Amino acid sequence: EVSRISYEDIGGLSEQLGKIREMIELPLKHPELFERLGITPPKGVILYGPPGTGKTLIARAVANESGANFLSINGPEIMSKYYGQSEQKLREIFSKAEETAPSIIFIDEIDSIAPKREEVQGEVERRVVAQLLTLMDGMKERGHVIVIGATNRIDAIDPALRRPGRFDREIEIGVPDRNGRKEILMIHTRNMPLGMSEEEKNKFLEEMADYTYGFVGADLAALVRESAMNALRRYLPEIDLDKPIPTEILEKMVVTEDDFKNALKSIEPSSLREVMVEVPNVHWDDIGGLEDVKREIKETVELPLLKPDVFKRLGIRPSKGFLLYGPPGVGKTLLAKAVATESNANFISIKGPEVLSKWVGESEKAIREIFKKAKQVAPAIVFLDEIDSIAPRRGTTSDSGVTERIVNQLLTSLDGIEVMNGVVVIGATNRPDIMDPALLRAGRFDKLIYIPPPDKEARLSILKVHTKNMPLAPDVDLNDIAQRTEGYVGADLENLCREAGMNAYRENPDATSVSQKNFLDALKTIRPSVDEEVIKFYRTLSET
Amino acid sequence: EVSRISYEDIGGLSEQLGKIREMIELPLKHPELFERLGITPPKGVILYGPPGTGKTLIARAVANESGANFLSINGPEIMSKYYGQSEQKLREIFSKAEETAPSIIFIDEIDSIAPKREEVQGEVERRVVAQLLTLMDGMKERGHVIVIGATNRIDAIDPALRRPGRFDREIEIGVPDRNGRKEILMIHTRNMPLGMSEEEKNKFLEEMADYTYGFVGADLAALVRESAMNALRRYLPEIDLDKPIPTEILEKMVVTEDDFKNALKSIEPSSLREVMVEVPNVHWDDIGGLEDVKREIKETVELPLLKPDVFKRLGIRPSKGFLLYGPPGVGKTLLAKAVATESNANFISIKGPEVLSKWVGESEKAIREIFKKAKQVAPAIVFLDEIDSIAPRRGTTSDSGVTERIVNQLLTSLDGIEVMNGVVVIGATNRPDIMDPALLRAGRFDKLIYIPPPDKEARLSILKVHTKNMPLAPDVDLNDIAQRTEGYVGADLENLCREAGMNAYRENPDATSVSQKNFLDALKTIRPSVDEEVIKFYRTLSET
Repeated sequence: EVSRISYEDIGGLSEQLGKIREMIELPLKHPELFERLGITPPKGVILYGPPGTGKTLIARAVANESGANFLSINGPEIMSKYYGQSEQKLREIFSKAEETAPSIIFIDEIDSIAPKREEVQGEVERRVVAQLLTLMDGMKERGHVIVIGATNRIDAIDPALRRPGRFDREIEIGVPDRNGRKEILMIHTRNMPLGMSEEEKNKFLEEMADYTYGFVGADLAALVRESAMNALRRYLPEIDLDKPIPTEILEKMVVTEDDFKNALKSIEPSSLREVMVEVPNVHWDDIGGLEDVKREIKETVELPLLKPDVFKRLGIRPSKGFLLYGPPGVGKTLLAKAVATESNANFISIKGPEVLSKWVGESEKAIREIFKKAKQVAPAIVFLDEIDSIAPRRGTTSDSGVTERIVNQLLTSLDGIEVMNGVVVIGATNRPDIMDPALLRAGRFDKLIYIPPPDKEARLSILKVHTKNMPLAPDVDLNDIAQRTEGYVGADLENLCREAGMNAYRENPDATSVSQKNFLDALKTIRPSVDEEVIKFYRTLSET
Repeated sequence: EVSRISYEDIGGLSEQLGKIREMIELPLKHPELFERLGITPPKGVILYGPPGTGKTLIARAVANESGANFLSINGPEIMSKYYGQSEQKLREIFSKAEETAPSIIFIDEIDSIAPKREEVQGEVERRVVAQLLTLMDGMKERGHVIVIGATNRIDAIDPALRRPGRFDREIEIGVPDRNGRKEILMIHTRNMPLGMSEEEKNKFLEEMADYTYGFVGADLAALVRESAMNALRRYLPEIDLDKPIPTEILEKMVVTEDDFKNALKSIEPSSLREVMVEVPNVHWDDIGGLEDVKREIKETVELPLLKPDVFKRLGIRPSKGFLLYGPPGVGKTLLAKAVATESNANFISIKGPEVLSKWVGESEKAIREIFKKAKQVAPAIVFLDEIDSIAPRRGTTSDSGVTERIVNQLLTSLDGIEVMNGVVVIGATNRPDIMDPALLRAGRFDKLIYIPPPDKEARLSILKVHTKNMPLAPDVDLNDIAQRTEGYVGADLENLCREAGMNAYRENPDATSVSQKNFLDALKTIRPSVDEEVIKFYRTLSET
């Protein structure tokens, strides 16, 4: 809280923090305990987790949390020195550690001073690696010094340094759990205007946090900053009346729950990566047709996420996803985009061709990175559009690395799912048959959504929706156009209303609202697209 | 160490330790014998294997055991210093050896003091290596100065430092023997009671330790540390109360046998590649269906492991491995994951794509290292999922290095086994045919598991297991539905029970137990997955 950084500061990590406490902090305080009963404590702990998640700050509170002498060193300067003086640098601090013991030897990004064992060829690199190894090895137990370190990759460190000896104790620090978030946000709130005493705010922060899967701890804190920024916009005209600072408003600044609400959206939720790109707005209500599909597609995604509780009351595992398949021109993507807009937990979309061309050696490491990123960011919806494009038949008898690399990896990686993870797969394909049936095997998809072509009646609703923006006239009547064409697909009726305009603009140079005739002419301009031949294909392939 | 490290301190390595003793220690003590009739003794030893595990401890026990003056220097600081004086550092120590001989001149991490043969471009690097070569050559016999040092690179050194007459004796120390484990843990019992001692407990701990196949020396010691930690949790509610520790319970804490057992689960598995794999959770009972497969698969993995003695009575070598193949959607992976959960031996699971982009310098060496580590950590069960994906036929040459790299390495690595390497191959593939037939040869597998699709009778058992969690109504007749459909796979029947719920929640938001009807509607929501055309394909393909 008030402290520079201390136990009372740290929070939300209580399980994980509970590791730290229970591991290094306890002996360090009363040696009497371990002195009486057996074994030596740990000599160090490595903190694994979502990169730099305020990594340092966790260990930064072991600076007032133990009273062991402070002893930060940071990776870059350790290896800098004029050749072979870098090694003696390390040792010099290490000796000063033994001198000042008990001591919090704090070095982070320890990967930097701990590359791979032998998978790096560098002289100096191997010099310091060996040294650090040895700095562990010469050992005096009298080194009642702890060595804390953090890294971006668990195994980045020399596999030797992983041993149950050299950095025996190892700590992974997880992603902020939902219930955990509250604690996190709670500390970050005790520095700015809430709403009042507001038990209601505590509850607001609760449901706020539940409104999303959350963001990283740092990001959560950035949310609070957003609120600040946002509220500062609200006060921007009032405050910006004068160059000197007004003191009248300086406590008559009040930030309230709606600010936060406006920040919750339009703060980048991106836990990580450039992965996730903007999607145009449209809500499930704003998409028309296929009420049945909607009722189920919604209930599959929404139910676990919006109401976990009743789903546990069932006790059945949540569905892992579904495929959308139908004749092209049903604007598969639009259905998809809708689910993503409304979704209370963020959606991740990585378009298929991009991954299949993705250069990272042209490796399947890319497909796997999708899932990797997803797994970390879960609860989440991964979207694969044209899953066919990323996966044909693995029943292909002639295999390239097209198939070997990605298509098979896709399989294994989908199978790769951490079962608890709230990943949901929204697949789409035009021709189901093209993919490998293993993707049409369960575990991947859980429903197979055939998209029937729109009937006249459904056309009526999509049609009404489509001309909703456009200015209609008393002359037009919609149920007429519904009855006019049934053979029209949705993609064409889109263009239909469009084309009506093209016609209409020709008729009257000054704009006028559309007439029956403006539709008629356009009816005869563009063609129907729902072919009974292709429908028969899908109708029969739904037998499969 | 502090309580004098002596031969008896070191333990478990006794077989190996007997080498050290008999090699360097013996002449050094009574040289008069060998002096009268006998060899020129050894003069240097390199300890190859998992690092620091005992490396140091070996030479640390020569420190207080023979009047050979221990003389630690560690590689990093020897070569760091102001140019051309770094080399003379070494020379000084060697000379100081000759004055004070016999002396245990100790430098470890022989790699840092001898990085490469000539491969490094480092001036000083090549300086110190050459010098060290010569420091071996200059030798006076009177300089009986043994040089112990260790490395994780068997060949970092110039071949000269290998060459007999230069570090002539070389001793590799590796994972202990089962009986050896006892010695290690036993020695650690002197530092901490399990309650007092109890020869009965000691014998229990003895077989307890054999209940785990192995750990490395360090890891074994970490196990005991874990116990400590674990037991300190046990006394944690009582301990917190105190600020001045009671003498009343100070070593009247009891580290119960169950504590050890519970540390035994959730202890580091393997010292290296501790990154290893994730975690499954299924228990053998929970594998439903395929009771027959279970009976054979279990006896293949379990037998060698559960009773070695009776298996030697057979005298047949352990089963080479087996492949699982059938129509997909038998959730191959779950069967596999299960066997691995219960098995005492390590599980290794390496998903195909991950490895397949691992071409560490266009180099398969990572797959080779998987097996390498596996070989070291043996007995273990390797699981290869989509073994096809990493092993297409060599009958396809529509590759660059893809096949060459991994498939042939796979081959040579399967061949790489030793009888004592209790690696066991649990294969899984959707389609055998994609695979290189060389892997489908004997030795590269032992059995070929065709998975017969779920029978009605087996559906019942998988079904009971599946609805076990679910609220079950008296309305349902489970044997009815089992007998109702069969073309429906198990993976789908999972979703069947799921969808039943979806139906049920829709009907009543208040969650009542599932009904026959809830299955019926859902029965027709899902469709079969098993297609007899492909089953016949695989059934017949069991011929090839």
